[PDB]
Amino acid sequence: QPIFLNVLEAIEPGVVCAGHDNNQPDSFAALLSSLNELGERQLVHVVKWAKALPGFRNLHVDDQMAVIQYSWMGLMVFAMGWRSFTNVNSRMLYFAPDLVFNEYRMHKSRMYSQCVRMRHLSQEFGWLQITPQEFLCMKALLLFSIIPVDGLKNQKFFDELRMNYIKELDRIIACKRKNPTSCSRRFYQLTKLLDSVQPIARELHQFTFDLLIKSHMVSVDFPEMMAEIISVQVPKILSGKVKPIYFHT
Amino acid sequence: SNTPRFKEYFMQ
Ligand SMILES: C[C@]12CCC(=O)C[C@@H]1CC[C@@H]1[C@@H]2CC[C@]2(C)[C@@H](O)CC[C@@H]12
Repeated sequence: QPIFLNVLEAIEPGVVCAGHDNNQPDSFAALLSSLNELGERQLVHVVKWAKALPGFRNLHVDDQMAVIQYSWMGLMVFAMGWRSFTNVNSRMLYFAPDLVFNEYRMHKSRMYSQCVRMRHLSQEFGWLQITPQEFLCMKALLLFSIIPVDGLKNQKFFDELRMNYIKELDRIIACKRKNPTSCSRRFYQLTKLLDSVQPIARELHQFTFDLLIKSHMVSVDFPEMMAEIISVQVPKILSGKVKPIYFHT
Repeated sequence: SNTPRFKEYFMQ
């Protein structure tokens, strides 16, 4: 049935502005402070979106908060890549309507290499001809793609939920495909794409952590929730206590 | 909680 997709389309977050003053110079401090503010603003929408996902409330409340705190980077990068693909044909990084990165900003932000990887991800939506439905299901699955090595409060409930979202992705593929071999090829492609998000998120996790530690010395502002989650949960990822769930080796 | 701000917003 279209119920699952009806829900995902219904809860998809709308446009979010960074509040960036485009009249000011493209300095490291200004660009990163605006990216951080955008992060806080998007985090609010990720929370509301997540709480409205089918079966999400079945997870222990502490696990609900944990998975959002571990996966927000990947979720936001994936969504930004989609915005960039649909808006500027992946030509530039469309973080927000008021915060679009060109080559100069990529350099000034001091994360040019990471921006290059994000652009590559954005382009994949075009090369693979990802449909809005495939994008929506893949994004939902990203929320359930990173957990503690020791497990969650109620790991069994999480494993069941994750399995159901993989099932939904399989269904969206089999929707317009009679041949099973073509379905297998598509599923391989989509899982490969999903895996590719993790190394990018990891580089950004490292970058934002190092930035938070020296933020006072570089005049970069971090909103309250961002500073909280980056100092408490991000280090768990960087130290290996929390790891992404990869489909492929 | 180590993330009191996030938790407060989430719990609302
Ligand atoms: C998630 C955000 C903001 C939301 C988005 O569109 C993707 C983008 C990816 C880079 C992140 C940024 C939030 C702030 C961060 C984490 C900076 O501190 C360094 C990397 C930035």
